[PDB]
Amino acid sequence: RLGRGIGSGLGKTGGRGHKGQKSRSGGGVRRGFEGGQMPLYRRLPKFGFTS
RNA sequence: GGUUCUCCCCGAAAGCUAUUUAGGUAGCGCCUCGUGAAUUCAUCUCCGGGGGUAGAGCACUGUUUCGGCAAGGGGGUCAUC
Ligand SMILES: [Mg+2]
Ligand SMILES: [Mg+2]
Ligand SMILES: [Mg+2]
Ligand SMILES: [Mg+2]
Ligand SMILES: [Mg+2]
Ligand SMILES: [Mg+2]
Ligand SMILES: [Mg+2]
Ligand SMILES: [Mg+2]
Ligand SMILES: [Mg+2]
Ligand SMILES: [Mg+2]
Repeated sequence: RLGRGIGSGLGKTGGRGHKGQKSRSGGGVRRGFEGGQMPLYRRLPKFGFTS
């Protein structure tokens, strides 16, 4: 139970750190986001087919 | 901007790389928890290594002063077939 006082050890920030995307309500990047670069599953080429 | 009860144990970072990136983020570095593993790791002594820094030096690359020797160059006087 985060954000329930100093003694709990998870108060006033809820374990989210300080003013990042993870600290915003509904914040955070999608799966595979690499900071702006095209992710590895897009740097690498497709191969093969499904039989 | 704010995030509400208590105690105990451990305990950071403000670095690297990349980004329409530079008050964001991802991986790594650093933290915690769990599970494994070796006289694994750290320190010292001794031994075996590659350095080319500090310093020094002026053979080399350059730079710099004085003296000696001295072509050569410039100026003047004659001659300038
Ligand atoms: Mg805490
Ligand atoms: Mg944060
Ligand atoms: Mg805040
Ligand atoms: Mg402590
Ligand atoms: Mg780009
Ligand atoms: Mg930044
Ligand atoms: Mg900040
Ligand atoms: Mg920003
Ligand atoms: Mg040197
Ligand atoms: Mg030196």
